[PDB]
Amino acid sequence: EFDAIKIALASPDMIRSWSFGEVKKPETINYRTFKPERDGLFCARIFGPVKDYECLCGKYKRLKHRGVICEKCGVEVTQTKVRRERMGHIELASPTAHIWFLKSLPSRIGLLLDMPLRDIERVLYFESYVVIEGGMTNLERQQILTEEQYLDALEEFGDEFDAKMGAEAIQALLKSMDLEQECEQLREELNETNSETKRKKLTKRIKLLEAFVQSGNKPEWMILTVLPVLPPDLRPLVPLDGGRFATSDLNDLYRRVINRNNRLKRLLDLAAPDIIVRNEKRMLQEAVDALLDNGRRGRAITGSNKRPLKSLADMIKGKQGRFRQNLLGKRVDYSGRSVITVGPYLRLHQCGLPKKMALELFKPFIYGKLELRGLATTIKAAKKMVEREEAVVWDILDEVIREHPVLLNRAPTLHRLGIQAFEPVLIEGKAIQLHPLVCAAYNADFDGDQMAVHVPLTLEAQLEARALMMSTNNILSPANGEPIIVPSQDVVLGLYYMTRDCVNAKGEGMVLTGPKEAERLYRSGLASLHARVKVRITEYEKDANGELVAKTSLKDTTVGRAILWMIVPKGLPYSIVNQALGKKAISKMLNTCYRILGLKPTVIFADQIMYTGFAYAARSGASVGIDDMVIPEKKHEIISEAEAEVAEIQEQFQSGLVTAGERYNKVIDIWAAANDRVSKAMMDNLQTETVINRDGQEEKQVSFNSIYMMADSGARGSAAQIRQLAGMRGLMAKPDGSIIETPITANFREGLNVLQYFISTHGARKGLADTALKTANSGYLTRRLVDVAQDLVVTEDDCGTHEGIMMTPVIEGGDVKEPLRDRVLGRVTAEDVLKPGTADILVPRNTLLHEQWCDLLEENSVDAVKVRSVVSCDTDFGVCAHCYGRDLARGHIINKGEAIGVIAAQSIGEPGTQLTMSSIQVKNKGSIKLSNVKSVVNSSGKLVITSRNTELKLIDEFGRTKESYKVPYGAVLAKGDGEQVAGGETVANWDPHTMPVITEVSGFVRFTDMIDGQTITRQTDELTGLSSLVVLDSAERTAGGKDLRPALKIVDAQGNDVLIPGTDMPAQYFLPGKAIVQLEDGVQISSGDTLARIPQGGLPRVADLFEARRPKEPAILAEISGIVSFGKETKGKRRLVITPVDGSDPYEEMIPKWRQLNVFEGERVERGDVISDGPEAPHDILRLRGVHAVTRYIVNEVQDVYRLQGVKINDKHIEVIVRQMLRKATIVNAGSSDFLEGEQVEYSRVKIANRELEANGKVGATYSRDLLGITKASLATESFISAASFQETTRVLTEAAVAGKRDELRGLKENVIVGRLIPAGTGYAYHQDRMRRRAA
Amino acid sequence: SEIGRTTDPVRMYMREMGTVELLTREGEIDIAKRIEDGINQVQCSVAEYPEAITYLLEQYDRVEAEEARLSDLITGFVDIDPELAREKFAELRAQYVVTRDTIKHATAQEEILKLSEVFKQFRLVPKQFDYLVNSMRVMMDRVRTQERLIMKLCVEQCKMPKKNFITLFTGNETSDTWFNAAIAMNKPWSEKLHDVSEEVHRALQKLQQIEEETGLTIEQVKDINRRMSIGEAKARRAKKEMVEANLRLVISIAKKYTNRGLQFLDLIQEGNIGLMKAVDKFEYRRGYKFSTYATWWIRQAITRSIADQARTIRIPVHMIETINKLNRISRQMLQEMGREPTPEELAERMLMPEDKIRKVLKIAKEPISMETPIGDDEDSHLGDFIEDTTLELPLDSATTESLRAATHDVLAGLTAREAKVLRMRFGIDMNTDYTLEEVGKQFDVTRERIRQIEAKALRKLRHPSRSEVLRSFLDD
Amino acid sequence: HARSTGSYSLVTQQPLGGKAQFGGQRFGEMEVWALEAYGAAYTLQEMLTV
DNA sequence: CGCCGCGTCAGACTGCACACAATCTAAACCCTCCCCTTAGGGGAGGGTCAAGGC
RNA sequence: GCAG
DNA sequence: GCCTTGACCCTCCCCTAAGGGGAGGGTTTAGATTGTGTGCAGTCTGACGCGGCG
Ligand SMILES: [Mg+2]
Ligand SMILES: [Mg+2]
Ligand SMILES: [Zn+2]
Ligand SMILES: [Zn+2]
Repeated sequence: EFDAIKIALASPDMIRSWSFGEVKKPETINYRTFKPERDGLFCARIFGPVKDYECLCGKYKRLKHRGVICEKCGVEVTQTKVRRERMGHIELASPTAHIWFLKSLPSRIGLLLDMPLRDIERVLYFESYVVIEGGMTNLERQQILTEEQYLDALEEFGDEFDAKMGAEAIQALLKSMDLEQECEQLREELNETNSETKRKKLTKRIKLLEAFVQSGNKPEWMILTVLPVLPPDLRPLVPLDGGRFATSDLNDLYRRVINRNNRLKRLLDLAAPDIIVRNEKRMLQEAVDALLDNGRRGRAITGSNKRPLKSLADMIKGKQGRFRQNLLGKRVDYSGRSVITVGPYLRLHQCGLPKKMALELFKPFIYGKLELRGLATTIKAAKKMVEREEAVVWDILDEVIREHPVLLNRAPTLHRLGIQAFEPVLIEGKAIQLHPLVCAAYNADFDGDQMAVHVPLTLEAQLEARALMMSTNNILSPANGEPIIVPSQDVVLGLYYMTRDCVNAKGEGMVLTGPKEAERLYRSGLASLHARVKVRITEYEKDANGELVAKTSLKDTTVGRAILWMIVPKGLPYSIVNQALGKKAISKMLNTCYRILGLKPTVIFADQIMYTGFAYAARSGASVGIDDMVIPEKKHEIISEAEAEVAEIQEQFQSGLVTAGERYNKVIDIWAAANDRVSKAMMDNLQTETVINRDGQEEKQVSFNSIYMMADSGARGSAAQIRQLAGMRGLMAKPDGSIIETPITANFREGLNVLQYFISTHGARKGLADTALKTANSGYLTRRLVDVAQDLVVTEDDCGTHEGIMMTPVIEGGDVKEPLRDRVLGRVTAEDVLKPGTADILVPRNTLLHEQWCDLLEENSVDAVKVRSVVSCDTDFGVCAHCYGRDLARGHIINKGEAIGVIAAQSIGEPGTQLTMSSIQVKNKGSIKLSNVKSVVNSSGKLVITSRNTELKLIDEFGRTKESYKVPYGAVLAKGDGEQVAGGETVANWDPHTMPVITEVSGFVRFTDMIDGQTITRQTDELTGLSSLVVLDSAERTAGGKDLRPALKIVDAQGNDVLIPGTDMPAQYFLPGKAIVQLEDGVQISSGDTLARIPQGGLPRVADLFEARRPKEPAILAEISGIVSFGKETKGKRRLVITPVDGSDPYEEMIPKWRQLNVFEGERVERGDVISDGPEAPHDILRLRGVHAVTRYIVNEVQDVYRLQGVKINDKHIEVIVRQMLRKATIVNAGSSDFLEGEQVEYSRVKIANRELEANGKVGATYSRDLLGITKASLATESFISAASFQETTRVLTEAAVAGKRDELRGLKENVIVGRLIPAGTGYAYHQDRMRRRAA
Repeated sequence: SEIGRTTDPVRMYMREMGTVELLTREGEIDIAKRIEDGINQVQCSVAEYPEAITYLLEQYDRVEAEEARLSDLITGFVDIDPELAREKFAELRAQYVVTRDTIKHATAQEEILKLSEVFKQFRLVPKQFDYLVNSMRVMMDRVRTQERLIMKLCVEQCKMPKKNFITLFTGNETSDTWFNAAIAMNKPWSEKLHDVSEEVHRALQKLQQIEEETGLTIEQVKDINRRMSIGEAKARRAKKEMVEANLRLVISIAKKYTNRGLQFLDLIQEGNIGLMKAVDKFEYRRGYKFSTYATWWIRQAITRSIADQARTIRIPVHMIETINKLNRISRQMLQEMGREPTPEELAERMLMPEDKIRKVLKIAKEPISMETPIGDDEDSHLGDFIEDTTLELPLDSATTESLRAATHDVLAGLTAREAKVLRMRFGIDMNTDYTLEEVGKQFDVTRERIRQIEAKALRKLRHPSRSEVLRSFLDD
Repeated sequence: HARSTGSYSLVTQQPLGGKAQFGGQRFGEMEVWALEAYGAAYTLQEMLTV
């Protein structure tokens, strides 16, 4: 029908062309007979007939004569739905500024006239004049005049010049300007001055002027001379049941505009004194400004409630506007809702739908089959038959739901498994019966949860529910790859109890022919379920060709593992059940079945697991009694000893030897030690308390305690809760976080007394309120992420790019937090990864690294794989399927057409409700390695680094790194470079409370302008016995050597300048103040000894990572690689210079001196070196270190938050959001192109422009890619419909209007808004057909 | 000063209004004297146009035979009975007949001022006075745009010096001897000019009717129209000085009407309009202060606007007054009876029939916003509980299409002639139904045969052979 | 609650709100994202239009 | 040219139940236009009923 | 006010 | 069966005589009064941008 959507300003002729007549009267309807009044806000003549094919006076009543205009009253004879479409117009007696183009910052009328908003507002509110043209006079154009200046300059200059006031004046200014002359003058005034922000203001105004020239928009259309009147069926005046009426607030606002307009026309016809007409013009300006956007200028107009009126802008804006309440989500027919309840007899693909809901959701289907099968002569007869609920409509209803899936949905739909299709099974209750295994996906418990049912109507929707959304297709999680249809509390306890072993259980040691004999024994009562026996197990291995080969062996098992083997699919090893199966073992069993045998056997396996776990959990009778919480008998002794210790610390505090601070700290630590001693005693008494007999001799085993079986199975609870049931429940924290010095020594099996319970509630209400107020914090992050990524679809198969990120296992200090396999499983390699023995390609270049390839990579010791990412993908408008990698939810490469942006945003934002609100010790063996190696040997034979970016890694004997630390500059290293150590071998030593000045070369001390008294205070202390010096700080010295900074130089005993190796420039130590100098002039110092010493998370973290929020104290970085130098210090903001080797040297800084600078003068730096220290800003990382650097920074800093809370999200999902943040670029050199310098363009635009330029040999634009946080990148899309439905609708709509934008409906929000197929998924084929039949 | 610190329109109005100091008892008299001086100045100027006083004299000749009354033409006399006005019109008639026969020119130029200052005695009504002034206004405005198009008849020919063209045009005005020297100039412009000297003729001579129609020539009545503008712009800036100085009276009155459905500024704007009327209708010679009259007019304008434009569905002023009377009666009965009066006893406290009071009580309610939060939830509004009641249910749409199909079946189970008679007799598959005579004219057959056809077809369709598909559409 | 067809809202023609007015469930913004995350374009297009 | 004040812009999703707002003032004249009063008449527009011939 |  | 044909017949709209009754609109009111007041809300924090301003 239409290929795009164009927005623009409305000409007054365009407005008079929408309208069907002028609204001259505020009359809404007549009060006695409620017919609409003539020329009113509800007019049958303007806006069309109020009844279908019927004139208002009733002279013409049928559709015989349709389209005729009754000559008695001019209402047409047509459908009444034309009252939803026919606008009218109010012809304003005086012009009136459009508030959206006057007030929405930056003011477009202010930005156009180059006139500040306060002067414009003083002109239009009839406070000042403005000279719309001067002529041959000293008054320039925009010069505002107050009253008296105009009054005198009248008779000095006659009527030569013209000045006006009010919106008539602003319209005369906007009409009287020449846009191209202004923009060319702005360009020549741009090429004159290099002031950065003045050039930016000029470029803002230039882009505005050229946007007014490109589009057909005239400036003076930002001033309303005709107002449009919304059709009356969208601002309805409707009779309520009680004889009263209910109206829209727009009728009030339009009514007020019309009243003030008509009174203005009367005041103009009476020739009122000008005070009165100015007051009426101010009031009409106010009333139009209140109609368009209420409460933007000054005070809202409240009507009859002291509650503000809902204007035209409030209809389309906000959480209650059209865009979000009615266009992006809507109420839906064929939908029901009910409480969910278990029904564990079900299969994985079916739900239980009550008959009373299915009879109503499927009513047209039943009417169809009732007439088709001849059981009803008429659809009215069928309606009566299903109302009577005759016995044949239940057979028809069993027929029409047969293979017809339904969508079940639980809100909040945090991720795409919140809607799943199930085949219905008609049940008799009123509760939906939800198969248990899917509950973990829905986050559903049966404590009052309700789910909504939706019916797929067409055949395409029925096949998408069958093929895309059925619950037997969603057994893997789209976030991590891990199974999401996984057994839980009751199933895992049944399967854990089944697969355990008792020591002397009944029927032990017998030999069994197979799993069937085990089941016969156990059902006969002749063998316990835990009797360790010898059973002959036949198991099948998948051969290398793909077929199954048998093997048969007497395994040492229990009876229960044998019984459980009967449900295991064939291609699986017996070792998968020959262990005590907790939650993680069953989840791995299901994952193994999925990767070996595929989806179809895994679904049958999962249902069999559920049935057998439920059954054998019932057989055990695993119950919780009060004797199951066994409290250790050493608890009272541990607590009495801890009380003795704290009383000792207290009576020591009476002896004053300790401050209240360390008293409190030590009391906390000697209660925390008591809490851990109690917890260890409890758990050791609990976990093996079964001591039972074999052949008379006692022997301890794992406990069969119910509390311990539930904690140990992973069924429910953890040791942290068993701690509070049976140990002590420990130290609590006050509401302000400071923890209470005496703990709750009691647990829930005993009583908490009243005071301990009060202290308990202190933190319990904090946790509950945190839960209540962080869901709104997480849902908003999710919304921002979906709206920044909604339009990312896999559109290609291979972009042919060779770049990619170097995936390494993450190692924070001395432990791997994530191995290489977890970070490269499923990605596509970008270069040939080869063995540590070079030139033997282990894995070819473009392979998907599935589990086989990761097992091959782990057989070798490969520690880094360069792998394809989405930030590095060449595809413009989309991503290729190879750069993305694996579909996490299917386990194959991703299909072309997948909406990976919404999957990535939901996978990041769904766990968001689980988040909140020195020397180096080597841990185990390996070859020491260093990076950024610049080393010297100290006096004692150690190594000391001359660098600040050196870090100490540990290569293992296989070639991989197993830990990595970061050493400060000049740390003394007890073990040299490339040596082996063992566990506990402290290598690097330093002290953090001060920083040394490392000796460059061995030589003698001399003072380069280090003047006695001018640059130091001489100090004498007795503890070491030696005299020493302190270098003077800023505010404590004289004029002189505060400006000329003190230095120390190296001179030998002969009086010669000694040099640094390789370079013969003078080697100096430029010392800043606050330094401790305890060496004397003429002492021999070997290179490596100190010359002077100078002393020194949660959900908001993720939010302000993805929002790219600049940290408060940013680590300063080194822009260009060069040598550091200093300018004017002691200014309050010092100046730093970097001197490149072969580049333009002077590069300045405004470093405030109140932060310690962390580099020295003589050495070099490079791009990305931290001059100062602090939390790094991602914009700086992007500008200096690259794109892949800010990608690695963001994924590491977000996975740091998600890995504390044990949440497993993939990194594709953060790389997708990062790619959508790196979506703009800034032209630095315009090239042979149409982009201006310094203006921000879409990145793919400049990339395809450069591609077509370099295709024809010409030079292309050079750009600097920019990092925009997810909000500023959501509002900077190329689509005003996406950006206007996200948030800040007024800014997006005014900017798009004055620019005359055009929305080509490319993403998913624009195609959901207009009711079209989304271009992703099964609607991807249709959009490709649409773009292959309209471009050709 | 304080400019730029507020955006509130009421603060701006008050601040700008307060710059005008009030008037004393003798200030209003001075301003009213200036107003009446302006209007008698425009009177004495238009008395120079004699057809004006001839019109007024023939108006009195209409009053002779009772075409009007005296109060419609004259409201008084300054220097009301018909006794004095007879000799008054004799005074003006004697001056007119003595001014008629004199043609001279200093001899005939004092007689006109004698006419004007004998005519000054007439305190005219606004009707006649407005009639004369807009009549002479339209007269010289048409001949004056005629003079302006005589000037811009040169702009279509050339661009020309007007400062040399103004010295010629005035004073001859019966001939082209002023236009004859234009070719004595013979700069290129005055070439083109003379070739349109024919199509200027019918313009340049036709004001020669008015040169003898008013008795005057166009430069005399030009100065008369100029002094007319001086007089009326003198009165206009004097009424403005009395309106602007009483703008606090409007606010003192309009604060008493505040919360009755209009904003404060709407009320004071309507009061300003009423005050401008009060200034137009004020007579200081009554010896009353301006406040006493202006209050009446301001109250009228303000209450009238509250009656007109304070309600969404407008009720008339008669029903507004009935509702106000009912509310006052009801708040008296509530104070007396100690409870709300039921409409039955409210019908005996008033003297209206009881159903009239019941419908008056049904009228007064104001429409609720469709955005009122229900229960103050502010996430559920009144407007999303209101269903669309004009739609037809898709079961009824499916029923209508099924009925159309069944009617098609049944009508195809008939002959073409009977099916045509039934498809024209009702509107089936047509845009209209027809009378027996129209269907008969379609078949060149008189109406009763068409009636017989349609009857027998209905008889066939009533049979149990064709009616079991149709009878299912009638709900039992 | 269950509804196949029913009464529709006045200004915008969508189903009415609650089970007192025979309802219609809100297919909110998050459920639309959940259908965009599968490729269910046709199910979504019928939730929006018909 | 860097800084402080001020304005603007956001702030989870489904569901039930409940339920709005509540004060706030003129009268006496006149005019036109519409509909009503009895006991049926008059006529246009449009069906209907026995009769007769084709 | 409440439910998850 | 296909037609006509004069005679009936129904509903509906307007009309009667001399005003009644009301709705809905206009208009003037002449002692003199000459600046809005809620016993208001103000009570939300954090990020960002822009503009006076030293
Ligand atoms: Mg729950
Ligand atoms: Mg509530
Ligand atoms: Zn009509
Ligand atoms: Zn790619």
